[PDB]
Amino acid sequence: GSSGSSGPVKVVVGKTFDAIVMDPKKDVLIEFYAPWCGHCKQLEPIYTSLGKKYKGQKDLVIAKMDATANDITNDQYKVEGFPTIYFAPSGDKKNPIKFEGGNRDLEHLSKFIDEHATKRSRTKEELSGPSSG
Repeated sequence: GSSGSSGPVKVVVGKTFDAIVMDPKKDVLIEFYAPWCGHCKQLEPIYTSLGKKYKGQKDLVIAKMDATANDITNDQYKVEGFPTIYFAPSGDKKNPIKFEGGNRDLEHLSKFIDEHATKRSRTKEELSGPSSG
């Protein structure tokens, strides 16, 4: 349990990344934002609600980190363009899930979490997409 001082979205660092973002106790959604990017600005608010709202979920904590400052020791997590969201499922983290839909909003983002979520609601994963990556 961690309260939000200046926002609902939990902030993680390199020293608390492999501990939080890589917490096998619960699925943590890490979103690499850039303090020098515009897209992140329009998403700033979009993500805020996405967290404060998902705060009432099961073993789920929508956090974020500044890949620009913190170096992602991992290798599976790559930040080519911001914003960049990654869902780390408690257990199968080794395989990160980048939000790939087209429209980054509070309506689409939620549709990506509920699916890749900890199987909370009645929903399956039937996608005939690529494997590698």
